[PDB]
Amino acid sequence: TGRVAGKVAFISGAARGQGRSHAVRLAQEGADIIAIDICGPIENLAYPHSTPEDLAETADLVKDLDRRIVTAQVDVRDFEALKSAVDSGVEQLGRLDIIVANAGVGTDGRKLHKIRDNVWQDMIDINLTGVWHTVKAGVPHVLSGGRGGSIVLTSSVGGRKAYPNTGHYIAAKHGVIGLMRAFAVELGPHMIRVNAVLPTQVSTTMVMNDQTFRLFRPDLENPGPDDFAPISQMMHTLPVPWVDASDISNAVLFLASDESRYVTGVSLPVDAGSLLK
Amino acid sequence: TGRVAGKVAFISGAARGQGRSHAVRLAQEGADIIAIDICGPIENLAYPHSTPEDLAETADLVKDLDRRIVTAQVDVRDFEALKSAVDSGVEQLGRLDIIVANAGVGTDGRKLHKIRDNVWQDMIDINLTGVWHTVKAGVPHVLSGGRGGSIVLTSSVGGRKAYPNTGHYIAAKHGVIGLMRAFAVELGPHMIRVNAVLPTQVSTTMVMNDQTFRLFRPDLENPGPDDFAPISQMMHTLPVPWVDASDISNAVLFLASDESRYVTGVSLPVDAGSLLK
Amino acid sequence: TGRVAGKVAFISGAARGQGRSHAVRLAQEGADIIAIDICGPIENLAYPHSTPEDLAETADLVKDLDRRIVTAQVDVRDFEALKSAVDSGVEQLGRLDIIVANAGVGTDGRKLHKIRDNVWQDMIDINLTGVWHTVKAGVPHVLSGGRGGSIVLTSSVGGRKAYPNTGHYIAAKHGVIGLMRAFAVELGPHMIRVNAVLPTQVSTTMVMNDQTFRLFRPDLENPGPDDFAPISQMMHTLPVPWVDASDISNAVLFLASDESRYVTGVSLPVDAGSLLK
Amino acid sequence: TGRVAGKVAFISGAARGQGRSHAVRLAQEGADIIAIDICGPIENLAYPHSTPEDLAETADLVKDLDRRIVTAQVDVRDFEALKSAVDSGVEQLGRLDIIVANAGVGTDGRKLHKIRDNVWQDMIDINLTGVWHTVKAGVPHVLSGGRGGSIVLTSSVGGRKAYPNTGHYIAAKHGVIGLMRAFAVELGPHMIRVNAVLPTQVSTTMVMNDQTFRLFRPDLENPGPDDFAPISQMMHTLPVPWVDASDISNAVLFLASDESRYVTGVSLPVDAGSLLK
Ligand SMILES: NC(=O)c1ccc[n+]([C@@H]2O[C@H](COP(=O)([O-])OP(=O)(O)OC[C@H]3O[C@@H](n4cnc5c(N)ncnc54)[C@H](O)[C@@H]3O)[C@@H](O)[C@H]2O)c1
Ligand SMILES: NC(=O)c1ccc[n+]([C@@H]2O[C@H](COP(=O)([O-])OP(=O)(O)OC[C@H]3O[C@@H](n4cnc5c(N)ncnc54)[C@H](O)[C@@H]3O)[C@@H](O)[C@H]2O)c1
Ligand SMILES: NC(=O)c1ccc[n+]([C@@H]2O[C@H](COP(=O)([O-])OP(=O)(O)OC[C@H]3O[C@@H](n4cnc5c(N)ncnc54)[C@H](O)[C@@H]3O)[C@@H](O)[C@H]2O)c1
Ligand SMILES: NC(=O)c1ccc[n+]([C@@H]2O[C@H](COP(=O)([O-])OP(=O)(O)OC[C@H]3O[C@@H](n4cnc5c(N)ncnc54)[C@H](O)[C@@H]3O)[C@@H](O)[C@H]2O)c1
Repeated sequence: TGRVAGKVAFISGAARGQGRSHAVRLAQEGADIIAIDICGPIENLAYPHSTPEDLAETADLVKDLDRRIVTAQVDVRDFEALKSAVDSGVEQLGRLDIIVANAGVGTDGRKLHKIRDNVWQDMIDINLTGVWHTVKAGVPHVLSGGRGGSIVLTSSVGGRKAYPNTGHYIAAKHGVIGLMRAFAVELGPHMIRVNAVLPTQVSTTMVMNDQTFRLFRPDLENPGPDDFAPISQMMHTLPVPWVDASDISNAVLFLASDESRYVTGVSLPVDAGSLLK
Repeated sequence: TGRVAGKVAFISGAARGQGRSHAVRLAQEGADIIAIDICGPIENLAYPHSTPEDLAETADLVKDLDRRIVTAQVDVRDFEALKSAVDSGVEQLGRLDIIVANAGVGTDGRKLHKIRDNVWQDMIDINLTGVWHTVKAGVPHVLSGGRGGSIVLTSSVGGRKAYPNTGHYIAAKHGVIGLMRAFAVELGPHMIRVNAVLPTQVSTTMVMNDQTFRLFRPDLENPGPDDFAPISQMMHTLPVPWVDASDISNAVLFLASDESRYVTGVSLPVDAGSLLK
Repeated sequence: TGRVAGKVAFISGAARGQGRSHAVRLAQEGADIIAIDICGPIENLAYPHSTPEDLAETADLVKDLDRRIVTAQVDVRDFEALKSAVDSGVEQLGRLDIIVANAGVGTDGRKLHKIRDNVWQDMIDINLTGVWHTVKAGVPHVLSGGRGGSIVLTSSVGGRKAYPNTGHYIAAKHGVIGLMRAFAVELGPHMIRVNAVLPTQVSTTMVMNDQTFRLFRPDLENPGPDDFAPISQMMHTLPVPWVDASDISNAVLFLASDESRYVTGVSLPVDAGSLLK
Repeated sequence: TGRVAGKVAFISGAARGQGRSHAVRLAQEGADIIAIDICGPIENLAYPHSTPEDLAETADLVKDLDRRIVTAQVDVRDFEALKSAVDSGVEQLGRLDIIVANAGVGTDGRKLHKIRDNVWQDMIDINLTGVWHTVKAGVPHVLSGGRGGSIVLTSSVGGRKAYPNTGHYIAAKHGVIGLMRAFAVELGPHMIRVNAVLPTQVSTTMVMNDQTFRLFRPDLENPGPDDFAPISQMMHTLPVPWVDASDISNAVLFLASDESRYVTGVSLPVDAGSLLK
């Protein structure tokens, strides 16, 4: 009945936001879940970090749908710990079909020639190398199951075009597109699809925070979401200021399900027409 | 509980193949249908043409789903007849929400500097100008309904890259991407999404014919589908020789439904990884 | 000594503007020229048309460089007359190495679903089919010379993205990109390169006219180039309001010369960063 | 009368190969040179590393052209040493106008989920982070000169599509496209252009080595260049097996000179039609 009935999905960054939304949506449609998140502070994070209670709440939501979920608190930069958590989760759930490499950060925001080395490096470590780590940890289990699979990497509008003062994020998200194409070419012969979703602004903590509001409305002292919306909406072709996590989850579900069985190598924007500008 | 419950979809080329599949798939998900097709011969067509009986069979399939359907025999090259058919269908069904500009041909197959003027022109007339005519005829009804909507143009892998001896088709299908982007920019402010699907080989009459087998297997005497499949599969990253009409319809359904409410301006390949080459 | 010494170049639209500039620039660098232009009125042209005296002035400029030039007044929509003029010019100059498909128009400017059929059709005939006609007329002579060659098609920023109210031009210029890729794939095995140049606004008659000024500054009564410049400059990443014909000619020269001997299939924007938006 | 008369160009990886060719080609056209190279071994390098004598030979070639050159042995991974070298070169030559971020490696060659963590990281360090370091070190001098300038990043065909067993290289080279676009957007307002060149196989040490021949011809015992060439040529639309360093330098010269004064944000393939496939 469900669009991914009988499948198992591994989701990074599942404590909250889009990753929690992917976990719930795929569980609604029949999938059991391996959910990991760092659940702690991140250097120079421009907004509140996630907590262990966040990930436990994702787990309760999935359990409420009478689906199984394995959670682990792990940093995608630690490959050996990430591999260990994935291995244990697949040992419990019995298979791995879907990988959603969703964990990521937004930090800092300077001119690209002024970004500091460690701020550049943390961005590359999480948003590019951490994506590679995530796919690398899960893919041996998709291969050994021998049933094909579907892998979704979260890039960004910033993986195809640049906005000022985000250049380390831009470079990482472009590199995610290259990871999607490389994995797609290499895993295609095993009927494993690899695609990317490219969101515009999404109404998560990564956007709905004081730092982001102030960068978009420097004219203001205490800018709020109402003041940020008109600027953000000017980036879009549809008259909306941002999309929701459920919009990204619906794209991930399409890509994860048999309804896209022959779709691979695709950059799918969920961007309200940002990339038409 | 259908994914396009309460909607009306206008579909060109609906007598058979992908267009028939789109009408049946959207009807399964709750939409009433306006279905048009030339139902008649086309100059230099490399395979059997459609019949009035084909479109009557599409109507029977949609009515078996307890949905309403208006059909019409009309050539997308004849804008006034097309507009009159769409106006009458909308008067009968009460609204228009979805347009799928699917009608098209494959003809001929020569070096681009050797294609005859009228063969080039018929291809541009049907596969590029006919698509514009189709959207132009439908969009006043979507606009006047005031509920937004979703428009899907059928391009091709050949809308993004070229294969030898199909250059008039390549040119037209690239133009269709242009139409998608222009319509998306102009109609976005009215919450009307415009996207394109880009199929690889699909198991329809346009591909499954003797002229195609020979354009792919000159070495053979009377090549059939089994001799064509290895060649067609070499164009793909996934090990399949072609996709099915239902694969295109699943992509069209995604783009037509509220699950893609903020997806616009997108070229969505359904191509088994062709564009990764 | 010259960067295209000993070569012959066929240039459409050479009466004025970019095409005249290509003729002079290639002649400066050693090439003899076949120059054609309609040299007369065009339906619904939004600015002054070219004259026979324009083309004679291009000829004098080329002759002043002690280069040979053949001119003909011919419409690129008339393939038989265009082929006849090209055949005669190659019979005189002895070879054909370079083709620049530069002739084009800007007309009208309505919402895409309101553009009239004949206005759409004239746009397609000149800017898409006329480009095909141009390449088709010249390419048998490049092939028969057996020395390779280089073919440049003038597309536009509008061949990769859409601006409102130009959708027939957008569709045609996208189709030019498809022509470039199709010809590139088919002619590559004969060492014939095929590329496109994609200009932003260029300071020619096609942009520097009252209609264009008024469309960009509706707030004004008599808007001039000084009022148009700030709006046009907002489309660019570099702080300039437009590029010059010589900027396009320098790109065409690079592509025409042995310095790009292995460059083929490329869309080269000369766009002040428009496509970064 | 040189095409970059009076300019200063800073070039990374200038000891040999394309970087040496860029220094010599820009010097031929009138530029003074700041040339840096590690001139030393690199972990897991699949071919001979460069030497201090290589870079001294680049200096001799540039001085034979009666141009000035400052050389330095520095690793692009070490930003402070890199910045110190560039600061000293600019103090000696008086200005900086052109930056060519050319230094890079090819290493290893495994399935992407089997590449070891440190092999991945060295590739990201050199081919992505090293490029950022190179532009970051040079651009304050271009900015403070107040004359605009031109920056060229060396990506690859692998910056736009993937080949099997090179996924860490693919990811890094895609990131380099991101860097080009971000730098172009941020530096455009200062009339500083930023573009990328995308080579196919080039006849340098990075390709002409025994490990590459075997990664292309497993069937052979000791494959040489003649057994590699047919395979490499099948990746191309033009019938050549590779391009030469001089072909890349001609593209770099175009992008560095005033003949491309309004070209920015462009990915310029020099690829014999690879990206047409
Ligand atoms: N939010 C946007 O506007 C936007 C736009 C483009 C792309 N994205 C991408 O969407 C994805 C999800 O972000 P979101 O909007 O859900 O934000 P979020 O901050 O609400 O969620 C991201 C989650 O990733 C986790 N995470 C971050 N670094 C991690 C690490 N090193 N190891 C493990 N877990 C880690 C975080 O703790 C957090 O729970 C990210 O890749 C982000 O770059 C977001
Ligand atoms: N079949 C493929 O491999 C392939 C690949 C890429 C794109 N496509 C595109 O998919 C779309 C559907 O084709 P299909 O595979 O269903 O083939 P098909 O020939 O079975 O269906 C196309 C339908 O379009 C109708 N049609 C053609 N010209 C018409 C006109 N002038 N006016 C009205 N109706 C007209 C035909 O009568 C036919 O019923 C077309 O745009 C085609 O170019 C197909
Ligand atoms: N000017 C711009 O801002 C801009 C932007 C993008 C693309 N372009 C393209 O640049 C090319 C040259 O335009 P321009 O800026 O030199 O303008 P222009 O009007 O000064 O020159 C174009 C020339 O093409 C000739 N021509 C037009 N239709 C013809 C036909 N049917 N047969 C023969 N000759 C014909 C015209 O008579 C004219 O002499 C065109 O393809 C145009 O679309 C221009
Ligand atoms: N050769 C090809 O086929 C090919 C294809 C695509 C891209 N490229 C790119 O072209 C560029 C030049 O490579 P090439 O073909 O001249 O090869 P090469 O190995 O002859 O030259 C590259 C030079 O970069 C220098 N270098 C490497 N790492 C460095 C570091 N950390 N710090 C300083 N210098 C360093 C090397 O010492 C060497 O002198 C590279 O970016 C490469 O990735 C080459």
